[PDB]
Amino acid sequence: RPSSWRQ
Amino acid sequence: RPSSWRQ
Amino acid sequence: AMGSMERASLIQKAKLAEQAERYEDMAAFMKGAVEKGEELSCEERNLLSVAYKNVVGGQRAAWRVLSSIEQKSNGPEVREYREKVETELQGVCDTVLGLLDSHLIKEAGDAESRVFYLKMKGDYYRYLAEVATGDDKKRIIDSARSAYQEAMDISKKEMPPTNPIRLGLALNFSVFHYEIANSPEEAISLAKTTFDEAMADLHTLSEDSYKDSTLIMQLLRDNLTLWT
Amino acid sequence: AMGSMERASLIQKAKLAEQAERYEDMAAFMKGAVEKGEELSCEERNLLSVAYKNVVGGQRAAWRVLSSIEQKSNGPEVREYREKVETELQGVCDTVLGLLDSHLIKEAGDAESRVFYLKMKGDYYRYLAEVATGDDKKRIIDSARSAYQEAMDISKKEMPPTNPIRLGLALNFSVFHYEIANSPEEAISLAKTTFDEAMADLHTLSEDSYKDSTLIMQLLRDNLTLWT
Ligand SMILES: *Cc1ccc(-n2ccnc2-c2ccccc2)cc1O
Ligand SMILES: *Cc1ccc(-n2ccnc2-c2ccccc2)cc1O
Ligand SMILES: *Cc1ccc(-n2ccnc2-c2ccccc2)cc1O
Ligand SMILES: *Cc1ccc(-n2ccnc2-c2ccccc2)cc1O
Ligand SMILES: *Cc1ccc(-n2ccnc2-c2ccccc2)cc1O
Ligand SMILES: *Cc1ccc(-n2ccnc2-c2ccccc2)cc1O
Ligand SMILES: [Mg+2]
Ligand SMILES: [Mg+2]
Repeated sequence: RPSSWRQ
Repeated sequence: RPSSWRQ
Repeated sequence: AMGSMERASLIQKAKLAEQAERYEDMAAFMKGAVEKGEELSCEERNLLSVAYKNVVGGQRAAWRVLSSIEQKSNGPEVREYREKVETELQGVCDTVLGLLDSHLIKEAGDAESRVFYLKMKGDYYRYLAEVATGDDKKRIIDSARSAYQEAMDISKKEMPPTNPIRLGLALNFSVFHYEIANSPEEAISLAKTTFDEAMADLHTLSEDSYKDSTLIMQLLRDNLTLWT
Repeated sequence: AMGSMERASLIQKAKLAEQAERYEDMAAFMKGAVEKGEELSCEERNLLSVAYKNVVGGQRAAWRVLSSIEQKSNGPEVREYREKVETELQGVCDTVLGLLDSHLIKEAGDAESRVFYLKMKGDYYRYLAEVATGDDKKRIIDSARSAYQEAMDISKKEMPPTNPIRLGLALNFSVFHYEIANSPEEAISLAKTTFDEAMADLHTLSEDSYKDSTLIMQLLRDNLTLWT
């Protein structure tokens, strides 16, 4: 999976 | 803390 | 549910729930705070987003496990339980979308709040699209696209290319193109253009702002590496 | 809540919830299975225990965070929220204790099931004791002690010293002595005697049974290292 925004 | 039983 | 608690108390309890990793509580406290009817500060918008992102993120992870088992199996229990989890996830997304529509977005006039909420709207439609299979899957996808697009248009007019919300919006819209809209070339182009225009603006920033922007640029780079 | 679902379906859904790390669901499914009124198999007892241990374990971790903040702070929000979490935890423990009392324990006649349930009873009273501060803290502690003690007496009469449930019971009773009953010397003695008597029985075991027993013996050793 690709990275969506996360802290 | 001490270890109680865990998997 | 939270009508009898003070707004400030709801906010303080949301912060405490975050510290305790009680994200369902934290979402409920922040939903109560929104329903007080006042606009949200920058910090409060972040609390709202963190709470629901963590709640739906656990639901999405459980849905993917169960969907994987269900595809491998192809009694009714696996389908039935995947449907239950799916219905719960849709209910959380509908709740967030309802908060945005009543009435966060219509009262958000500054670029920072309006882009923040519209990115949220694109994200929760994207999570709905991830599980959609029926008559309205196309409309759900277009609703995500339309929210992201309005947010993009505002962020390009009003924000520098290093602004963290502009970067993370473009990151998530690029994931939308790749994973949802079956447009990997658009996804790659957007991540590349976003990264390069931010890189050219880094010289304007303080040390702390530089750290904020380069962190999200790394995520764009990670996706580009994965996709190419 | 689960009265209209088949027992076998509840069990299958509990397994699926475990795979999805949906432990609140898994506890609810296993509570429904218990309320069907049939005795539980070895596998089913483990599913029941895993579900509630994970639920209450998250509650205990959140309670400790909030209690730590509350002691540092010494508005009412921190106390109020610690109390809410505390009430939720007590409700989960009371639910498990109610299942044991109606009617798992009274129908459990074999050593393996009766020691399993009585260890459960000692554990959930121990979790109640961890948060107890009022008139009944002593009675709660004695209820934990009494359950553990009956389980110990049965396990010494009926089980070899390497039996995993006998080992993990003694482990948890030793934690009870150390953390709850303010009896660290009893805790240390019990962990030492339990370890040494198991070590002398390891020669009787298969490869797989040896692995099961030495795993729990390591936990006894970890505690001894921490306590001495
Ligand atoms: C196996 C199964 C059957 C039905 C449901 N379900 C659908 C809508 N509500 C529910 C429900 C959930 C929990 C308790 C009672 C009903 C879910 C499911 O997993
Ligand atoms: C969706 C989202 C959320 C948060 C950020 N982010 C990263 C670093 N700082 C920030 C931020 C703080 C307050 C208000 C807006 C953004 C980025 C992003 O894309
Ligand atoms: C369009 C595109 C695709 C991929 C990259 N990329 C992938 C992995 N590493 C890189 C890279 C690393 C260091 C410097 C430049 C590119 C880059 C790119 O522009
Ligand atoms: C700040 C605060 C006040 C009151 C409660 N509380 C006590 C008993 N029930 C509740 C409640 C929880 C959620 C929603 C409505 C009421 C908890 C709390 O954190
Ligand atoms: C409380 C508890 C639970 C589980 C075990 N354990 C460890 C390895 N095998 C087992 C077991 C499996 C089925 C039934 C009983 C025990 C040990 C323990 O103390
Ligand atoms: C009574 C008692 C206390 C502590 C130990 N112990 C603590 C840490 N290591 C050990 C140990 C390691 C290897 C061999 C024997 C003991 C042991 C013990 O019996
Ligand atoms: Mg306004
Ligand atoms: Mg019986």
